[PDB]
Amino acid sequence: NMAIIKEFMRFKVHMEGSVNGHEFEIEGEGEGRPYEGTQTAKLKVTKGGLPFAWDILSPQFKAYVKHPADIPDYLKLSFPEGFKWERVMNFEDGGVVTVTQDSSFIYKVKLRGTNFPSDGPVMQKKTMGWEASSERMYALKGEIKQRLKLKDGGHYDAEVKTTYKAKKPVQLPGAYNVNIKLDITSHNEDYTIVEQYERAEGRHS
Amino acid sequence: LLTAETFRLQFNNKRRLRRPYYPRKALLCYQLTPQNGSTPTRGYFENKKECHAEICFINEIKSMGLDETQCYQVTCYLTWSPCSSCAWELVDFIKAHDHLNLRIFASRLYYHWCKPQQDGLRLLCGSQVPVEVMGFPEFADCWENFVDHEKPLSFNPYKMLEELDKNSRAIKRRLDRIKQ
RNA sequence: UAAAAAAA
RNA sequence: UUUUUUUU
Ligand SMILES: [Zn+2]
Repeated sequence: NMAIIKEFMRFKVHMEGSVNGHEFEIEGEGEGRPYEGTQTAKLKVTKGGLPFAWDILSPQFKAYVKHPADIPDYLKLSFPEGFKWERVMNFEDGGVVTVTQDSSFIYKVKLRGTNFPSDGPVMQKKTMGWEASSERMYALKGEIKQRLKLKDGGHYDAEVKTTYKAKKPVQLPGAYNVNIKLDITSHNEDYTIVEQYERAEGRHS
Repeated sequence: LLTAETFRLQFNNKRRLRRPYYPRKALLCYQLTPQNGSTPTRGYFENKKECHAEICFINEIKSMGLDETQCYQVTCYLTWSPCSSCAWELVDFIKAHDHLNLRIFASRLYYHWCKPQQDGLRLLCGSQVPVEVMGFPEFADCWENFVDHEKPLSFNPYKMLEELDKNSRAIKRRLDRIKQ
């Protein structure tokens, strides 16, 4: 595993999405250190240049989580075959986001967002980035009560449920919780060129 | 309890520094890790009024209340490498406490480029304390641990990644050639 | 007046 | 934080 997964690795990602009927595509390249839990990604919009908040796309970028040596790294062992994951995000105002993704690095993403209110914080871009959220893990399932910061105060809550399934059976770990922090490092006025940074570290429950 | 800007203002130190000229001071970051009941303590010490942060942190460990029973693996990520005399104070304080094991990781090899501060830190890496300069993890460790990683971000998300790598690439080879 | 690199 | 050397 460590001989093929070097301490510095790059990836390429292709996403096809459709939000409220508006279709688009996104091409990106990134780089990071999988064993240290840091990664950066540069994205470019290739079609439809976006009428919605970019923050709903950031939580979709997981193979770069730092794992202790005595904790089996379930996601790293899935390579070179890769894995898949499917995510459903239900926002409190009726917005729904369904995402499917295959990772082989080459990432292929298919995204469908529907039922977002025209006056809601997503379509009106009243969000201020995601708060820190501890996702408890126990295929692999993950549930998040995610909170989106609002410009005028308060939070915009959403229920997220994601299933991660490796293409090759490996040893499953015990109970643990991952602390994750994502940051938007740079973006233009219309969010057509975005760079993202991610830190992720697992801990015992 | 540090600022995200102050991190790169004091830890990031290139061969040819930034646009303001020599606006740099010395910091220390002690991470005492009692493994007995897994009860860690942390703290930063600025280079205070004519008392180097090494002596300040020694006196802090002194007047904080030790427990002579168990052993402590204390890590210490400091911006500027300790000088000659306080390194000897450090090794004399470590010789009196056999239940202490210290790791020293510096960001820049700060010294007066004379002879005394050369062997002043060569005794540490050869007698009690494995002393090497920082790399990627110890910066990333000290980044979120000591410097507050809270809600705001003072436009330093990953700019260190290239500067941390430059500092590693140069000064780690420098410190290895010194230890050799 | 900027900046890349190396030696003690 | 003070010196020496090469290049654009
Ligand atoms: Zn000193």
